[PDB]
Amino acid sequence: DIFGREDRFLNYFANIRWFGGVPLISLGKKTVKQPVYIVDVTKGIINAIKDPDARGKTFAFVGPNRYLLFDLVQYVFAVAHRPPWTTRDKVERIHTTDRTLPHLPGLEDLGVQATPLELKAIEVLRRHRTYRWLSSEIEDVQPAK
Amino acid sequence: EDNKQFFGRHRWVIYTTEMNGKNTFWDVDGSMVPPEWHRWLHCMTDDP
Amino acid sequence: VSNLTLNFGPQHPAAHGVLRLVMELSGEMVRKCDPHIGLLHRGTEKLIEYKTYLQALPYFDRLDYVSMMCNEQAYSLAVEKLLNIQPPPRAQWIRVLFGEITRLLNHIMAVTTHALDIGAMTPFFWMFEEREKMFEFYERVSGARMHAAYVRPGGVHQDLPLGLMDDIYEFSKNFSLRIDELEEMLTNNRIWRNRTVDIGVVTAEDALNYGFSGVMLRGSGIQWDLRKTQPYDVYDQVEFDVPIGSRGDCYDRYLCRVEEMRQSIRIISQCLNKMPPGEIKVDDAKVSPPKRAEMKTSMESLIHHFKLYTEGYQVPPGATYTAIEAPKGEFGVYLVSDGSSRPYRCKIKAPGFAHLAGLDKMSKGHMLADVVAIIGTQDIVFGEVDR
Amino acid sequence: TLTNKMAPALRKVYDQMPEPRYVVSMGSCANGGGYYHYSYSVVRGCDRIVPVDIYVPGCPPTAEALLYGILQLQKKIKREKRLRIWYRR
Amino acid sequence: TYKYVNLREPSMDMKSVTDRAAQTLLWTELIRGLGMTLSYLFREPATINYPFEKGPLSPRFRGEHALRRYPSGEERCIACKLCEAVCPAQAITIEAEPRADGSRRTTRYDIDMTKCIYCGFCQEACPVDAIVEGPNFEFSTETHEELLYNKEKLLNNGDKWEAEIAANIQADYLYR
Amino acid sequence: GVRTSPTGEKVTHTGQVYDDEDYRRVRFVGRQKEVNENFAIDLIAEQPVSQVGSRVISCDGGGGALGHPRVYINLDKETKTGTCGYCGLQFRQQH
Amino acid sequence: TSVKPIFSRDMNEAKRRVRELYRAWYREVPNTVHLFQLDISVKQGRDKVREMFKKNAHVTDPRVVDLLVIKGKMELEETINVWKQRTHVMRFFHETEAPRPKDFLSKFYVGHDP
Amino acid sequence: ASATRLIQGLRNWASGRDLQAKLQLRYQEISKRTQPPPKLPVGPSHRLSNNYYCARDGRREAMPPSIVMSSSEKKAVSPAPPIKRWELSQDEPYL
Amino acid sequence: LKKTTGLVGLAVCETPHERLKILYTKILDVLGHIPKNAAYRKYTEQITNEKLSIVKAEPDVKKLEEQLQGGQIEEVILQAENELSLARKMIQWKPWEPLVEEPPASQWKWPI
Amino acid sequence: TRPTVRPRNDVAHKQLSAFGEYVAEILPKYVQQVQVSCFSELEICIHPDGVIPVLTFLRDHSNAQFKSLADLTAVDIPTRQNRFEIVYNLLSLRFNSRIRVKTYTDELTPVESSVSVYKAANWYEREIWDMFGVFFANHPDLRRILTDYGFEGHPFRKDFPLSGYVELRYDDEVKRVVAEPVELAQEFRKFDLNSPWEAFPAYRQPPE
Amino acid sequence: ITVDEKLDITTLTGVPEEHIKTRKARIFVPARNNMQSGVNNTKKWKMEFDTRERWENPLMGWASTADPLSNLVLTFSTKEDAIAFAEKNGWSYDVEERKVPKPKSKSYGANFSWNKRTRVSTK
Ligand SMILES: CCCCCCCCCCCCCCCCCC(=O)OC[C@H](COP(=O)(O)OCCN)OC(=O)CCCCCCCCCCCCCCCCC
Ligand code: SF4
Ligand code: SF4
Ligand code: SF4
Ligand SMILES: [Zn+2]
Repeated sequence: DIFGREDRFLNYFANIRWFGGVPLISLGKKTVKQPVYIVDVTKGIINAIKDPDARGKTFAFVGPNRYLLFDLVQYVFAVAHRPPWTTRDKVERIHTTDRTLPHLPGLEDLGVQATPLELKAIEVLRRHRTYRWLSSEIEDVQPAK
Repeated sequence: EDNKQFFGRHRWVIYTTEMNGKNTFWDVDGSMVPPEWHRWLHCMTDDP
Repeated sequence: VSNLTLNFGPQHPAAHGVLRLVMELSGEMVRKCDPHIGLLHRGTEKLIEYKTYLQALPYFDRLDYVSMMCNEQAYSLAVEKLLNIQPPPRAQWIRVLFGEITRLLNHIMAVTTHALDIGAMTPFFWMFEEREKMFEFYERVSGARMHAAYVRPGGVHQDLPLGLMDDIYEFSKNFSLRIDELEEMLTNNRIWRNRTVDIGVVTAEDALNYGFSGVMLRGSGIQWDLRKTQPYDVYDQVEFDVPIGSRGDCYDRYLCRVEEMRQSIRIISQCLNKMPPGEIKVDDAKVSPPKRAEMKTSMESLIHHFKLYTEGYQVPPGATYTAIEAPKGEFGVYLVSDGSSRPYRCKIKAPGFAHLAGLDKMSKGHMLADVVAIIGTQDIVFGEVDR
Repeated sequence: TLTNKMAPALRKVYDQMPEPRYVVSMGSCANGGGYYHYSYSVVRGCDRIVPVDIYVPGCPPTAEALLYGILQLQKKIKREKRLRIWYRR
Repeated sequence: TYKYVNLREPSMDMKSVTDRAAQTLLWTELIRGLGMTLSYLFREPATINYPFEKGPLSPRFRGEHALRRYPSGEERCIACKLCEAVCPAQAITIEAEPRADGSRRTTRYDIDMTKCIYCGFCQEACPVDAIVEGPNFEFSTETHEELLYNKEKLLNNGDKWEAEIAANIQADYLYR
Repeated sequence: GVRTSPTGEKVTHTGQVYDDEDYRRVRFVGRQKEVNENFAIDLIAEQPVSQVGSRVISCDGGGGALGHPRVYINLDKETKTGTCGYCGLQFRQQH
Repeated sequence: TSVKPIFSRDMNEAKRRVRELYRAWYREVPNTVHLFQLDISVKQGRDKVREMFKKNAHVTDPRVVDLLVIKGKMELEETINVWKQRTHVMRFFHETEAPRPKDFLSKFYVGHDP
Repeated sequence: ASATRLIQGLRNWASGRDLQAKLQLRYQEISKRTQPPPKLPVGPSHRLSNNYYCARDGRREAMPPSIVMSSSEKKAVSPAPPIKRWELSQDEPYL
Repeated sequence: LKKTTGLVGLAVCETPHERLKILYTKILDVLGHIPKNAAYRKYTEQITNEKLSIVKAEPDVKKLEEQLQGGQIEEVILQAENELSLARKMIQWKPWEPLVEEPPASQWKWPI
Repeated sequence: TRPTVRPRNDVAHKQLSAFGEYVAEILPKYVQQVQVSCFSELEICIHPDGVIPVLTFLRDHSNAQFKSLADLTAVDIPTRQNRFEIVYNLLSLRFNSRIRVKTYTDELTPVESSVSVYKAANWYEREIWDMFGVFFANHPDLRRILTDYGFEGHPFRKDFPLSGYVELRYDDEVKRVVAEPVELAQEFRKFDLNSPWEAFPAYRQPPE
Repeated sequence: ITVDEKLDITTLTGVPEEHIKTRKARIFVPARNNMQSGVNNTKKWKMEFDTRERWENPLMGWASTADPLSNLVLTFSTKEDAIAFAEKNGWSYDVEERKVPKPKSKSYGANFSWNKRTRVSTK
């Protein structure tokens, strides 16, 4: 799940808080997820494009540390506080759960640094009343990590 | 070309249609005038 | 604690150039104003060092764009003065003519835009129609609308097209009627007056220390002029008279600009009567290019053409400071010439760069709503101030 | 002429605007640097700040020319055909 | 000489101050003078319909940069580099390789209409009057690309109208 | 009717034609590649060879005050055509 | 060799004044990074501040030192106030400067005599 | 102007006398265009036998003299006599 | 008598004569307190005595302004004030002592 | 020499020579070189100390007034042991005359607060600081005029190239205007326009 | 004044970026363009910089660079001023020595001399 400024994922979670309060966590837990920030991805593509021996080799990207549970939802909802789509296509989409298979060149095998969620999450989120930096109490799920 | 009744709005044009077998009326703008009418329409010279 | 910090605004609908401003104030009253200038700064003086005299001249056109033929006259007079040349008489006369015409421009602009800023949507329209007639003159003269040079060192080139002075006469005929129409549009208006009466006065000696030169010194005591005292060309001869005012009140400065428009009509008239049919450029082939008929068919004319464009005429070394009367007040360029083609270091003097530095004291006694009029009243262009 | 010092403010003025919007670059300066294009403080073109639609050259562009630029902008507005591609056909 | 204004004696004597209480109080000057001099409305405004009408201009007006050629067109440009040499914006480019005939023309002759300030210097400097500022102002390109001119675009600009430019030059060459 | 590349590009009076490899050619996709359809050189051979019964002659190149500056060209050698350096239109001395 | 020193005769008072300046910055880093709503952690910003001091650490002449201090109190005098937008304060950081290879055969591998 | 009746009486009655040169400048007095073609004079020099460029050059002078350069009470003279004060103008003393 | 002077920020004092007398006598005292060689005391004392005598002659206001060659009388008074201030300021920092160090001696040649 | 040449007057020449000479007599401390341009503009050279005393004088003394400061500027000249000429250019209100005051400094040596005489010097001095970097002792304020806030390097001085070391642009990454090392689309073609032969014989210097 | 006598080499960090380390500066007296004969181009020391790469712009092909210092030139009266400004201004330099025409003896009569090998054919 790719994460950034205008993206469709975490922004969606920020906007799903509205009436009825039933985005997900119907059965709870069961969801492990590791969003990755965008510039890391696009730098992945540009190194892949200008670096030889990136051809004919399939691989994936990984959120370096976070690897969060649904505690994400209440986190990104906690920080930034509080103010046509689709069906189980979409909610089952976002409810899909896996990090899948370890052995595939992850990131550094393409030679680029990884970004933890926090700071960029602040950047994209903004909102709230903006007047107090405070702390925001990082989620730090890292279940079983 | 007016009778000379007044300046500045001396003379005026209708572009009509079909120029270059392209576009249509309602597209009127500059450059629809050919070069010599560009000269005599702008007060450059008083001789058509 | 109290006070505030407020800021500028990006444009009024007519805005010529943008400043920021920081005014530390009291309740609807400004105790301290600190204009931030340098917002639009294009770095001309560094460019001029890289381009020959004939090339750098449009810079002296467009550093102050509103008044233009005047700035032209400044730089040209500088190169002539330092270069030991005199332009032929007819060149001087034409230069005077368009000088005072340009002064009519910058004054009518300053007044009208000073109205539009304050209120009064219409006079801008009535008079800038006539201004459009003025540019209708320039387009015949120089072959372009506004920035076209039509001024060189060693005299102007490309004399008037046949039949121009008739049009000049015709405009100058009834311009008096129309400016008087403006004088009924204003001047006994309780609104405009009662808005600007005592706002932003100045003491004469104070203006001298702050270096104001222009309608400032005119309208406030301290009778002075460069036109009268240091005549820089045949502009000496023609008769006219400068206004003054005793209230130093910023209303006097207005009326002085007006009366300078009227006197400008006198000077234009007498100029149309006195025009000698001598010639355009000087006759020295190495200062100014030959006309094409001599260029072709004659060798030395060709050479001086070719080199005078490629390399350009060489100016002997010296340091000069020339000053003229430009509609914003005293304008001048300080030329520094290595013996060479190019110049070296030339710093223009912007009257707005002085007058603007005075808002600190001038605006000290009136709240911001009239700080508007305080800025707008002294003729200023933030394109000229920065440089 | 768009100086380095003004540029950010310019993009802010662009940046609080009705979403449908268009930029008309007037004058030789803003349209790619004009009579300066050099030294430092001046930005070269207004593309480097905001995207642009109608470039009208001239120094200054004659009011007629500027007006012709606005009209041509209108004739860019004609062919927008913006909605029927929201119909996706 | 000094002729100064606003230095006057306002009369506090009677028959002046009558009209001063009338003046402050009844707005006669304001009303009569202003409202009437706007009621000056009826004069036919000055406005021109630009598509269908065009303002005045002059034979020396400066448009866009058409190259010219002789009768039996020779590419009147000799390549002599002057127009590039006096360009105050420096925006021109000339590279000249002697062609098949042995005469010299330009390979790449370019202009940035962006950079171009529309001096007129390149119109004065050309010994043969190869390049002349056009009469036509025809512009408003949709891309910063399109304002850069090849030798080719300048030629085709010259072919699009000449007898135009021939009329202007033939008119004003006595002045230059 | 200019000589046309195997790609379809129209070469110019100074042949600029891009090579099939060059990526820059893509800039002409959907938009015309503009070239003057009338070459210069082709109009030089168009002109007749002027002849003068004098030894040394002038070319204004189209009349006074409009044209190239005067130059007197030497026709002495008749085994070649003496050419103006500006116009390019030949001269000979008749026999 | 004569001179007209500015605010300090010897490098002693120089070191004094630069200590003062660094105190000021270390005061006002949080207030600014919170003030223009930057995304940087106060720790990071402070680290860049002390870095920018360390870059010039090799200077000797206290005229030069004092002049640099004038530069510092000048720029800090602009950041303490709002006169400088989010842009420039970020412009100290280089995000959009592409990383420049400093290792030889990478430089040789590309730059052809930088 | 255009034919105007009773409205031009309104305008004559508001702002005073008018109709000389309607503000719009649209009535004749346009000079035609260059009935004669221009022919221009040429000033001093441009003549054989009078002159050598040395006399009329006018450049190549002015090495600035230096005074007091380190290398009878007199009058305490000023730069010049002061400005004789201006006088009023007999046309309008005031306005 | 007269009326508000043309200059905007300058007062009108009905007693020009002995005012000038006072001021000039002051300039004689203080200006005479300088060591007497330096040209400043010489010339300034000269012109001061002269113009003083001009005050000693014509009683009337206007013709005094005329023959005095200064500006309007108020301007003259002010300039005498500034004269005094410059005088005592000139007693400080001793302008007449010999040159401070000469320039680099290669500096002032312009053409390079 | 009658046509085409500016007629020169010896009246103003002799007068201004007399006046400059006078200034030299009365101020032996600070005065170095007093010269008259052959087009008649008096120009005085002053050691970089007495700027305050010399200008306090030239504003007063009643045999000279110079109530108005015309313009304050400087010229950056390498090759000299002192890079810069601070040029004070004054306007005499009473006498119809202008004279120039030249002073010098290197980069480090300040010039001290000309404000206390002429208020008009207020911004000219700041503009000099920003665009050159001549420091001014105890100026009431020092800020940036004509350049960007974060900008650096004092542009007008010849050490600083025509273009800058930075540019501005915008990119959707950071949502802010950024800076990158200057990159020109066109090289800024350079010209050598200086021809040999010494067009002017007078100003020549002795070869060594 | 308390002049505060101080001795150290003058260096400047108040000036531009890291170009100072990499680029070497050149000092010379430009030799006369041979295709003309005259010396006024000479007589003044100059400072120019090591040049850098330039490429053909894909849209047009004007030369282009990041070499802000490419086009500078600084005229000096004497070499001591060149090394002075180089030292002071902080970047390394390299000096070239000035050269002059060697004094010669031309005697017109030597064209026509009797036994001497020098004789002018055609004159
Ligand atoms: C015999 C028995 C007894 C009879 C007794 C009868 C006595 C009658 C005596 C006169 C009666 C009153 C006449 C009207 C008075 C109205 C108020 C007034 O006088 O306002 C004037 C006032 C002056 O302004 P200012 O000088 O700044 O203030 C002085 C403060 N020290 O303010 C102004 O001048 C400024 C106001 C400007 C307003 C904006 C411009 C308006 C323009 C249009 C106005 C006309 C509209 C006419 C109506 C339209 C149709 C309804
Ligand atoms: S008129 Fe010319 S110089 Fe002025 S802003 Fe427009 S393009 Fe630039
Ligand atoms: S008009 Fe344009 S091309 Fe011609 S010299 Fe000026 S800037 Fe250059
Ligand atoms: S000046 Fe004329 S002939 Fe010479 S290179 Fe330019 S366009 Fe060609
Ligand atoms: Zn020919």
